[PDB]
Amino acid sequence: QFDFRASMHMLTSNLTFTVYSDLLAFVSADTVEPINAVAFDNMRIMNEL
Amino acid sequence: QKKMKSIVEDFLKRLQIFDISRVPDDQMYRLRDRLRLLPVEIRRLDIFN
Repeated sequence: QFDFRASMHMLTSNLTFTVYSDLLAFVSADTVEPINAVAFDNMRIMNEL
Repeated sequence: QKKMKSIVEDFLKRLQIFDISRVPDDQMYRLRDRLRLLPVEIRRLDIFN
């Protein structure tokens, strides 16, 4: 049998939010000039210039 | 940031007996390395000083 007391509930959620998928779209990424690119040892990748 | 190949290229061109089109860049940079070890001529060195 349907019982109103047993069926009435309060459903709770958030009022609103925005879900994002591409996090790296929020990063502004630039690179140095390749002439000045250095390696792990802090010296230029190509030194013969 | 200065690639010195041009210098060496000009150098070879002024010897008038080589065809620089036949000279690879590695050879020109080896010439650069050998030239880099020589002292500068006295007049040129004093002008640069």
